[PDB]
Amino acid sequence: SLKDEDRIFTNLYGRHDWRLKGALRRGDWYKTKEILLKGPDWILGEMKTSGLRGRGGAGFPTGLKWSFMNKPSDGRPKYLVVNADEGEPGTCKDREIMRHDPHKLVEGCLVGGRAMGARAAYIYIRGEFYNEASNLQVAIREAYEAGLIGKNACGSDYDFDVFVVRGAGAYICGEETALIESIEGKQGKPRLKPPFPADVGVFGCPTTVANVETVAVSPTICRRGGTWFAGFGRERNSGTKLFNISGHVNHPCTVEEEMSVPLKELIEKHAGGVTGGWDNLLAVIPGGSSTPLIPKSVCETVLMDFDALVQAQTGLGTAAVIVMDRSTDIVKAIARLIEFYKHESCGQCTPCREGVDWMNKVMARFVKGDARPAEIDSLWEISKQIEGHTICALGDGAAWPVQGLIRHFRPELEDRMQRFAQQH
Amino acid sequence: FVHRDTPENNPDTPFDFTPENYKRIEAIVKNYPEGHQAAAVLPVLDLAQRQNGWLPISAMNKVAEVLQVPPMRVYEVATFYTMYNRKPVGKYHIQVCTTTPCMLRDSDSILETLQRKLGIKVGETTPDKLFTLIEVECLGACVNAPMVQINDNYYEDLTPKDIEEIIDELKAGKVPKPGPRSGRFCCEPAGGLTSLTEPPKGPGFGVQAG
Amino acid sequence: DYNTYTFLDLNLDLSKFRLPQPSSGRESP
Amino acid sequence: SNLIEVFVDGQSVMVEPGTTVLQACEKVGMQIPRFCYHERLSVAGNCRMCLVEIEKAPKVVAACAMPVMKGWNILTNSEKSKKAREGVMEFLLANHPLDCPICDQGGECDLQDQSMMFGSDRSRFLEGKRAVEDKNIGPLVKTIMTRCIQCTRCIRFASEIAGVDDLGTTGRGNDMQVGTYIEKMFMSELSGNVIDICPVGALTSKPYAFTARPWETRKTESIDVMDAVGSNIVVSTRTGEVMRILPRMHEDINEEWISDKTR
Amino acid sequence: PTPEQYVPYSTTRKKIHEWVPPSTPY
Amino acid sequence: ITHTGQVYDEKDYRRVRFVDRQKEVNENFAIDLIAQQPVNEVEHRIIACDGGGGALGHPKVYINLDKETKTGTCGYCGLQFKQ
Amino acid sequence: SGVNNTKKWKMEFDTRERWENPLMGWASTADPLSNMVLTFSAKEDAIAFAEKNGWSYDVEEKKVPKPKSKSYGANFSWNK
Amino acid sequence: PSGEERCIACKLCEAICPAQAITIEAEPRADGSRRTTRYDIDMTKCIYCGFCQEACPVDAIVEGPNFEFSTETHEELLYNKEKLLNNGDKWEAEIAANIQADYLYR
Amino acid sequence: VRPRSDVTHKQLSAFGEYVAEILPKYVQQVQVSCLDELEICIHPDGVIPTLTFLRDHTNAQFKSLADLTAVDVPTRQNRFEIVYNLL
Ligand SMILES: Cc1cc2nc3c(=O)[nH]c(=O)nc-3n(C[C@H](O)[C@H](O)[C@H](O)COP(=O)(O)O)c2cc1C
Ligand code: SF4
Ligand code: SF4
Ligand code: SF4
Ligand code: SF4
Ligand code: SF4
Ligand code: FES
Ligand code: FES
Ligand SMILES: [Zn+2]
Repeated sequence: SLKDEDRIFTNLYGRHDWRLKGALRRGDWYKTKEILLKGPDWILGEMKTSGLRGRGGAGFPTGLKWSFMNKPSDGRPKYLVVNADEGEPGTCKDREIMRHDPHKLVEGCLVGGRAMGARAAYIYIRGEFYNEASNLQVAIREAYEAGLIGKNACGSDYDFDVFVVRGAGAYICGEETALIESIEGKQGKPRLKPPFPADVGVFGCPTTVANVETVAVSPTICRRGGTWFAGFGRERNSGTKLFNISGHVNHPCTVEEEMSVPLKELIEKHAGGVTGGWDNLLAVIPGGSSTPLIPKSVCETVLMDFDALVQAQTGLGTAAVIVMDRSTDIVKAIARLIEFYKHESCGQCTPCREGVDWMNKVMARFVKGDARPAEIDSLWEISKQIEGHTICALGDGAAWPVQGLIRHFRPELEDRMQRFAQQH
Repeated sequence: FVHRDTPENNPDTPFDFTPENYKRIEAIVKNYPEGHQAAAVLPVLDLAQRQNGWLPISAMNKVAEVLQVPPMRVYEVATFYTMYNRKPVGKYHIQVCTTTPCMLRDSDSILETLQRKLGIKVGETTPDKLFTLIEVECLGACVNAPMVQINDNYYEDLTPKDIEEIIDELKAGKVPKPGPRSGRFCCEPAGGLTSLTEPPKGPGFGVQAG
Repeated sequence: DYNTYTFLDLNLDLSKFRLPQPSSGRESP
Repeated sequence: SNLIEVFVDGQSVMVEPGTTVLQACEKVGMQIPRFCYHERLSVAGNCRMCLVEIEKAPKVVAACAMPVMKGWNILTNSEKSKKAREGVMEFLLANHPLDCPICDQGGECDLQDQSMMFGSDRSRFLEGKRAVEDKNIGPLVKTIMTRCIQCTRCIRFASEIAGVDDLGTTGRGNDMQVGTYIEKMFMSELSGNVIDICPVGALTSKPYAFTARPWETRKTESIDVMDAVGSNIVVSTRTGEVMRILPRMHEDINEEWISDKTR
Repeated sequence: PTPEQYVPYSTTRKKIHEWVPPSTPY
Repeated sequence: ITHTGQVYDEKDYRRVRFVDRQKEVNENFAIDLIAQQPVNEVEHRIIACDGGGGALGHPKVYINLDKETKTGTCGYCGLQFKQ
Repeated sequence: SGVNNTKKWKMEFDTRERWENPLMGWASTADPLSNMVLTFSAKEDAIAFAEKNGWSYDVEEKKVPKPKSKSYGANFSWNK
Repeated sequence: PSGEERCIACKLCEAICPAQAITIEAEPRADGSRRTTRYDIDMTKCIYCGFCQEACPVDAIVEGPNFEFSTETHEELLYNKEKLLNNGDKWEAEIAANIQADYLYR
Repeated sequence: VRPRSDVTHKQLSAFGEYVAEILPKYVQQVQVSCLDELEICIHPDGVIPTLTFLRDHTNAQFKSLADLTAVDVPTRQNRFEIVYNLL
């Protein structure tokens, strides 16, 4: 599977100094100058060969993504935006990187910029995490002191000035076009994609956005080479990823295990075991709230890699595993996720604004069982109207859990329908 | 989402960044790109919130003034984000995560415990003005599910008893242990861990040649 | 282990290590 | 040169670079249904009632927004782009308060017609509706804003055509209400245009509140005499007394806008 | 279930109002 | 006299009509009748107003009695609702 | 914002007296050709109708909206 | 029942009248509500189609049961709002019973 | 959806060509509408000839005149559109 010798993030769960001294001891900032000296090209070949997929909600080939803003500058400073907003529910994945191994992030940002000529990078850590940022800020201060970051980084002529931006409790801020607008200081509402972020981004200057995990692994991969990373996985879903297990399991934890490992093994080797026995598994949410839940019979068969999941009709996403024993009212579980999205969508687009509120009202009635059985496929149809028509992906995300509940748990919802009709 | 003139909250309410605060304000301005100040409205609005939790209409007017932006521009930012409070809040503003990870593991019970001790319903503030309870959504840190963020404290992995205990420390005395209250080391598996046992590999270990 | 003004003050300190930022070149967008 | 050749259903209307999907349809001769897009107002994409289906493409595109590319075929009357309108109109109408016999933009509604032409025959919103709180924007515009389809045309005009920059969106979710956060009247010339530019009858004219209904109004095209710009205007007369004066477009003089005085 | 003729008239008002000449002589 | 106070006047050339025949005017003018209607107190932020009787009423509208400052008035019944 | 009523040319006769009716206050008109608006597809054909019927005509050229360049990316420009 | 006249002057009863019989002009009553200053059904113009009964959203204008309203003078047949409202008050009890019997059908 | 019987659409189309070939001289346009109706259009001079062929032809006997009408398209140079419907 994965050996400690072969691990990208090697300071998880603390136990070690998050400061530069400890980070250096661990082996961070190694020949960083040489890396930059290798030249932006060399870094993207590394990432490309690495097959590092985006560790964010949706995995886009890192190499290509970074490559786009590798086109010649048109007189506007290129920029780096690192989304440190851990918005996805069930995902404490990133919080760990910054809190425990921040300096890795710092170097990653530097390596990141060299890859795309960003004078500076801005890290949008969610405002909720006030404590988390301070630590990161401290580490950054130290790196400037070391000369690691700032003018002539590591002596290399490259000049990089990293920043930390306060989030303000919005899941949508996380979106790529909306992170920018929050950075820009306007309301956090995703812009459209046709002018892509590379071409126009933060402050209308070439900009690129990466999940903090994506920025963090790039230096290790650069130093340790693309092949190493490439070997651990299969085809595209190739790489080491932090997988989180939260809910109805013996030991919730963020493992860090290698990718494409059997769902069972992941929750078996680590995570203790499904609380109450593997057979007490009403369903598994593989990528977090946005991805559709998969019921037990499908799960062990399938494993956690993006290709395998899309075959399964679900998304690897943030790889946040939320598990539901046979002791849970799923109709109400998914219902609160729709409540999670009505309290959160920006309302900029018509299909998400009214559609997500419409499903919330129907879902609440479904939990009570007040609604008739015919309404259940009605919500199917409302779901796909929202799925393909939304300006951003959150409407994409709201539709999928609804679709999953109807797809695998249609008989249970009908019974809740039946239960209320009987008592009158 | 509408503001109405009231003696307690009006442009009349006095607000001005402390000499120390104003200093902070500029620090924010240069962090952002030159010629760009508008981008700092949020960070600034946050320091107005740091100054005073209420952040009345008067405070937003000043923010727009200091940041020379259309006032509405600040009003829109304050309304969109839940982090900003446009109403006075209690001393603690206990925020309970009640979304799927936390729902699982009974966050509601924790809510019940909190409500009981505070003798107040969710979304209501104690007359003591030290406590204000709100059912907030995913606050991150799910591996530790039972959870209640208190002014960033982000207590974690809490059982109902711990919650009341925490309130006790806050109710009369110093703050409780910032962070989780369980045997698990951070987000290591609950009883110990089964990973990263090997000592950290040496700098340059298995470094790809050149 | 941090007071409300820990971050901003830290940021003020970070100024000793930052180049003069660039500008779009206009009085106000 | 600079003539992208794109097929609107096969018409190969060669357009200049940067032509938006909607603009190509206009040139070929069609008119993609649309709520948030005004020719002299910035593209916002809020409604997404204009979703069309470029050929051989997985998702439908936003007409007002996608710059048309080379080789595209903007299938407009496809089986998909109609489910992309039959399902949006489902949403705009769902939270809408049905007071069409109060809404004096009765026959002047770009939302009933588009419903009657690009919408569905019946409703499935068995759930409850929302309501916002009517406020005062001044003595000329009556904002019965429970009507608002959050199309952000006003916030644009009030910032782009007129430099008021006051009207703004407040909040998120299904209670985003586009009204002044504090109650400050929208006092500016060019103010009454908001009426004409809000396709919904949320905010309409207070003097011409309920004096008429548009089918009756006989419309005679004449000239503004209040000011020397000589703005073109249409005087709407019913049974021989003028009921309203609203702008008519003159590219050079008043391009779809008239002053608060001359209306 | 266990003189009065309706005279028709317009119920609207004056509409156009003319300018009263000033009763002050000049 | 009438609702909108139609007053063919002492000098009008039309008041001639009523001579020897009465005018049609209304007692229990409506203008004052709803004003005579008590304010429907409610618990919920928003309330409906079928007009009373569903199909035999007005197209149902939901009124926002959200501000005690103002009693919502359904544009159809003129009924004020007291939050 | 619909443009389906700005397509065909129409020729309309000049407006005439609309005095109030004394008994009921209804509008009353003595001009027969008032409500008549004939619709003609092209300017040339409408001019022909006026000439053979002997009515005086004063044609107004169609004025169509000028092409306007729009692009979502352009307003995102902080520069301008 | 409260006493507020049902008509809210949407004026589509005027729109669908085949004979042009109904003439409606309106203005906001001081209450702020919307009411018709003048509502004139010319019964001699009217061909009693019953579409107005159909069209009204609040169902303010109804086809009342009485058929015996023959009048000595032509002017009496022209009806303003006060005659129709008075006609409505006189026959409201039967009109309510009639609408009660036939509304399920409509 | 109306119960269209393609059987008709074809047979009437076929007659439309038949007539078009039989009287090339006066028939300008012939079309069977989607409403399953044929509307031969003839030059005004073909009024006598086209009718007579339809009234007295074994393969097309159109004995009675249902109606003679004239729509008036003012735009059209030839204002009237005399229409003769035959059974
Ligand atoms: C509603 C919404 C919320 C999102 N939240 C996050 C987030 O909290 N963190 C994140 O990295 N990406 C988030 N994303 C995805 C980002 O927009 C972007 O696609 C991703 O961060 C790209 O990172 P990668 O290229 O490293 O995969 C979100 C997307 C949507 C639609
Ligand atoms: S979907 Fe439409 S509404 Fe929901 S967030 Fe993305 S943009 Fe805002
Ligand atoms: S806007 Fe006024 S008219 Fe158009 S639909 Fe909504 S209510 Fe009926
Ligand atoms: S008010 Fe009219 S214009 Fe302004 S947003 Fe609501 S709908 Fe669009
Ligand atoms: S009668 Fe019914 S329809 Fe005619 S106006 Fe009054 S309300 Fe509208
Ligand atoms: S019945 Fe009602 S609709 Fe039919 S004519 Fe008389 S008035 Fe017009
Ligand atoms: S849902 Fe409460 S923190 Fe993950
Ligand atoms: S018009 Fe295309 S998005 Fe509103
Ligand atoms: Zn009512």
